[PDB]
Amino acid sequence: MREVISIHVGQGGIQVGNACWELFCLEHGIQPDGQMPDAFNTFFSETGAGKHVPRAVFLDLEPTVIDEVRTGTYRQLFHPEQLISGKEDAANNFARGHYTIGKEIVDLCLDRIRKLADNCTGLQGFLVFNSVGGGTGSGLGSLLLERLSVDYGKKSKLGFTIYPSPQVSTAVVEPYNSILSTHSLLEHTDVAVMLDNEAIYDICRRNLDIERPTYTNLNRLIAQVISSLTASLRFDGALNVDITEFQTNLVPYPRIHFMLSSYAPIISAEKAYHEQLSVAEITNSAFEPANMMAKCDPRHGKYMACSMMYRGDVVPKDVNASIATIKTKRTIQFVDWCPTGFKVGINYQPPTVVPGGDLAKVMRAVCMISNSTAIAEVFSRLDHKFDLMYAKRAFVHWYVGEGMEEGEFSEAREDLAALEKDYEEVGIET
Amino acid sequence: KGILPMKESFKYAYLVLNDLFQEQLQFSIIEPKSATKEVVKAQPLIGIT
Ligand SMILES: Nc1nc2c(ncn2[C@@H]2O[C@H](COP(=O)(O)OP(=O)(O)OP(=O)(O)O)[C@@H](O)[C@H]2O)c(=O)[nH]1
Ligand SMILES: [Mg+2]
Repeated sequence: MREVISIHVGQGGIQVGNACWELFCLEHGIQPDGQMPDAFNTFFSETGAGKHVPRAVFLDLEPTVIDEVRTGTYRQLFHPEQLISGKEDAANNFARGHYTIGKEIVDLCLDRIRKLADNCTGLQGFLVFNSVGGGTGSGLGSLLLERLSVDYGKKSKLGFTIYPSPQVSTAVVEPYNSILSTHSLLEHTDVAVMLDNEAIYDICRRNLDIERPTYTNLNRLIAQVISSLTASLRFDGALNVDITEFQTNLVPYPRIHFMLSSYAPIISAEKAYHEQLSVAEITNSAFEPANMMAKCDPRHGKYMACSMMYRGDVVPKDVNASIATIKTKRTIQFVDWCPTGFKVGINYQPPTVVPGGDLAKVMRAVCMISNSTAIAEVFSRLDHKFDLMYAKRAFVHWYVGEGMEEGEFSEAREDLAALEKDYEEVGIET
Repeated sequence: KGILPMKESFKYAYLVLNDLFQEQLQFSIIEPKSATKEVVKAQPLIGIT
């Protein structure tokens, strides 16, 4: 009687949704056709006899990815008319997907959301995935969040956004729409998790020893993180954690809800079994700055609160004996007004392996969600990138001619300045 | 600055000697002193946004 609905918008969102939906189907024993040859109820729904239907909706204005989905092996799984598709792409223009073509599509998506919500009885909250540096992704994510915040109100929404890397970039105009989308979801999303690609590339290179990774390898790690986060809702555990038990433990103030994640262990089968993978060493590896899932240095800032999930055969006393060691270290310092900052969850189900993938099978794993003061650097560098081109009003004509006003750029800049001032104000000791 | 405790007669003799060296040898026997002038320049208030 506990449910959650995941929203996938944009090319990156759909490509990570595919990645998480192989993993969930594999973890619950459901074949790609949707047929089994009481834990499924969190992500799926029973049709009365036979197949299961995911509680997910796919959105995009550009039809190529959806058409690829509707012809692959998973054509029989998803309901045919929840893969909403458009005709014309926003083409990396934020104003397009927020004012011009997204408005005519958003009504169908909201109707689908209502039709899925009326089925659930214990709706925990929503999940949303969107790559920020694109037109349709950021614009439609902003519009959907704004509609949901007023249609439903206090229901919790979680956002797994992928911000651009510090120096590596695929587009040339992504700072503009990244800043605008951050403006939009700052006052509209309860949790936002950092996911830039460069850090995960470094993780793959160093640990998985892959020298030529593709997007699928990144999306599989993201899917594993999602599964670790939501395992506690569908498996028995000695110390459970619910989604609604987050803003009471990781969010000191309503404005501050951007945090960065990490995962451990990450190791290949060729050298995994030569070492014992004790809980102490994995919880040490999880706190290593080089294993952050976002390219930010935690040594440059304080910690505010750490929520970290275990799964497997871990014993609570071993967890406490390792939290003490971390509190001992002099290179990791917490904020003054937080004496204890750890929330611990323990689950029994070990992580599942996907055949043909990178990760091996292990009995212990740890996933941490940590809120730290050091996150302000990404905001500062994105702001610096934005200012350089906004000084000469470059690329603005592509946005003014799509219905957006001239002054809309300035207030996003002011909100980022306010956020950066707030992060500095919080981190000073009393 | 008038800090050199020199008789005026020697001050004139030294200036005449300096002018002679500057005309004949293109060199000054007087050491150049720095004069700092405060100048007020306009800068745009480029908003550091
Ligand atoms: N992690 C990850 N990021 C991706 C992936 N695909 C695209 N991105 C990121 O998404 C950004 C651009 O947005 P996209 O998702 O590609 O395109 P979009 O969101 O659909 O927006 P449009 O261009 O209007 O179609 C790029 O800067 C990429 O970094 C992916 O498969 N995995
Ligand atoms: Mg696209």
